[PDB]
Amino acid sequence: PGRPTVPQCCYGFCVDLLIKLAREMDFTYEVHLVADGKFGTQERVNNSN
Amino acid sequence: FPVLNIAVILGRTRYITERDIRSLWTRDMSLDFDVNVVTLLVQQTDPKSIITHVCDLMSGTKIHGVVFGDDTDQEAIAQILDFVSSQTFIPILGIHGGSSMIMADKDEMSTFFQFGASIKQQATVMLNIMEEYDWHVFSVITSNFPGYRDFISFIKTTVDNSFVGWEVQNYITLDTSYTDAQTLTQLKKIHSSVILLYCSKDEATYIFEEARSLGLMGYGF
Amino acid sequence: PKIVNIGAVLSTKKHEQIFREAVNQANKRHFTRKIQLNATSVTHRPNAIQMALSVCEDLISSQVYAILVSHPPAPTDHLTPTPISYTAGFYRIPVIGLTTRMSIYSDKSIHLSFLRTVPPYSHQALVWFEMMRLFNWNHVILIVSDDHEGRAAQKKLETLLEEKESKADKVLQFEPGTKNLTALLLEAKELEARVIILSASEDDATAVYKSAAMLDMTGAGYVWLVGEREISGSALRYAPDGIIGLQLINGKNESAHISDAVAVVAQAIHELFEMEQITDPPRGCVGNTNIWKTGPLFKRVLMSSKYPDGVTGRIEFNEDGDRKFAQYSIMNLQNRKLVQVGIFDGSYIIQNDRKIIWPGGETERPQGYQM
Amino acid sequence: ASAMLEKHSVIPEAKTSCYGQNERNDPPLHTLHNFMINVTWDGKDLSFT
Ligand SMILES: *[C@@H]1O[C@H](CO)[C@@H](O[C@@H]2O[C@H](CO)[C@@H](O)[C@H](O)[C@H]2NC(C)=O)[C@H](O)[C@H]1NC(C)=O
Repeated sequence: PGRPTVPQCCYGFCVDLLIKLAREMDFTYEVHLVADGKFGTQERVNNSN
Repeated sequence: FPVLNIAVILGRTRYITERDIRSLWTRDMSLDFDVNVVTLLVQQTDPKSIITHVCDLMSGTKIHGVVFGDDTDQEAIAQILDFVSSQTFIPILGIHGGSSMIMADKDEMSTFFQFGASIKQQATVMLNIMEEYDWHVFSVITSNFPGYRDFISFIKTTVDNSFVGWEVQNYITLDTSYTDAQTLTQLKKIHSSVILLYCSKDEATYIFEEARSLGLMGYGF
Repeated sequence: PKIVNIGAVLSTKKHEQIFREAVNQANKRHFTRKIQLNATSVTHRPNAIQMALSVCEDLISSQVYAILVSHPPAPTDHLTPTPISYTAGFYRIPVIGLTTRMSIYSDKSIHLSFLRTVPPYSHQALVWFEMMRLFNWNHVILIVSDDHEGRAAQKKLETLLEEKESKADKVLQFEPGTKNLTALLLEAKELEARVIILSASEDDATAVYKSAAMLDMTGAGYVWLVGEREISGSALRYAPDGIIGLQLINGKNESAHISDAVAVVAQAIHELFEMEQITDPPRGCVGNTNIWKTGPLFKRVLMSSKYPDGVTGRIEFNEDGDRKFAQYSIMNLQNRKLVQVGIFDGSYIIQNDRKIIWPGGETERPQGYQM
Repeated sequence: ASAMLEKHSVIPEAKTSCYGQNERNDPPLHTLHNFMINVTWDGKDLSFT
């Protein structure tokens, strides 16, 4: 109910793709899910707007 | 007890004496808090006259607070007194006319500030009028004085909410330095319902002359 | 011949004498019969709000057709010549600064009557883009103080980049007077780009280098580009090696800068005199609330006044009014001392014979993308 | 003043305005000019912008 960063295990199509790239691609990967619930969209920043 | 030191100045072409209101305010002033008042008046406004006089009264007596009164609406005046405020750090305010008239963004050091209002807000007032009868405003132009850049943003901020269906057609600047024509030919391009003006009355005078030639004076503008 | 007064505020009485001398030379330079020139000036006693009093009392009362101004030898705060631009503003009297290269008065919406020959610190970015252009690093980082100065520099450089695909990666804003600044650099390490450019005051710059050295930012594979102010003053004593730097040409000499402005102004007024219905600047501070109609016209002709030959160098002004084609001398920190690796004039850089220095001592250090 | 002076603050005089450049004996310490921007008078809501 209270949400705070948490270490988790994630497995996916996009993950298999990412590692496929990682073998194909030299770059090494560390993944953390975004805190924001939505991917997000450009929006007015309250008072800043 | 505290016996504060205060000064007020009435400048005018309309008849009243500071004395009249002096004693009045001290009577009204009397019960709420201690106050010591020196009143002075000067007939017509000048950068030199005002600066000299205010320094002349302030230095002689260690006044802590003052106000300003005038029967004139000159635009530059506010800034001048504001400039004095940045250096002095003495609170100042004004109750009528030009001092009450709006001024450019206040400096980091606090200045005198009664005339100023959020131009943005002022525009939102105007927008309320626009909301009732105005949509797709003909033009907003940063022609002269303070906030040419500043006014420009807010229109965007107003438009940015995108709560309703807002839009702009004309968005340019300029006036006096070259042929009015570069701005004018651009202005000819816009075809909209309400002209938005952010220029001084002096500029405006010329703008009036521009609009008649322009055809802005005609219905739908 | 009507002596057309001129007025000025200058550092010292000797420079006043220099002014009067140049003015007297003036009759020979621009047809003598058409105009008469008289010189008036002040030695700028440091009264914050009274010198201006006298400017109005004396100079406005003297109806000077124009005023010259220079930065005071004694240094108090910065951008002291704020009041005059406002005060003459009612007068609509052209002002010409000799020493004000600062960008604070760039805001012509309130500094409308204001003018100068030297380019501001913001315009230095013209060099950096050209510098960036040569070396082919599209990826950089910008560190600016938070004020009209830094933000203006950012706007200018970004505007330069706008013609290209906009390049805004890693802009970094810090606020002046801050001693603790290391935390931000820890954030800076994460960014891919390895080239850095910064603008700040000398006092702040000490703190910047002090904090940067702690995190070992200066190391090879990193590049530093900077403003004239940064290389100067206390900034040097705790400072790093192999960092590019800039110095405006002719900054040191005020009298030299002044002779040139007057010759240039002379073209503006003499040419201006021929035009019909000109009005004298408002006579007497008192009794006036109205502008001077001509001033904008004087500005319009003066945009095209041409005096490329000059003591200071070529002279032309853009729509903004800031000088054009300014020349800077690139500086290097070799052996913890300032040296000219090259000199920059016009739109093209020039390479002096001196060997290039970089962080780590490599002769050439082009690659900025370690990733 | 009742909100500043009465509430542990000193309301300093202007002191120096027309001479030299001495920084006016520095800025007044704890001047507290802008502590209140939303006040009333006679019950009038004269809160300020
Ligand atoms: C700034 O200009 C002054 C005056 O023109 C220069 O002072 C001269 O220096 C030269 C040195 O070669 C002397 O021969 C002259 O007697 C000095 N006064 C003159 C020329 O009348 C000064 O050198 C210039 N500043 C710099 C850094 O060059």
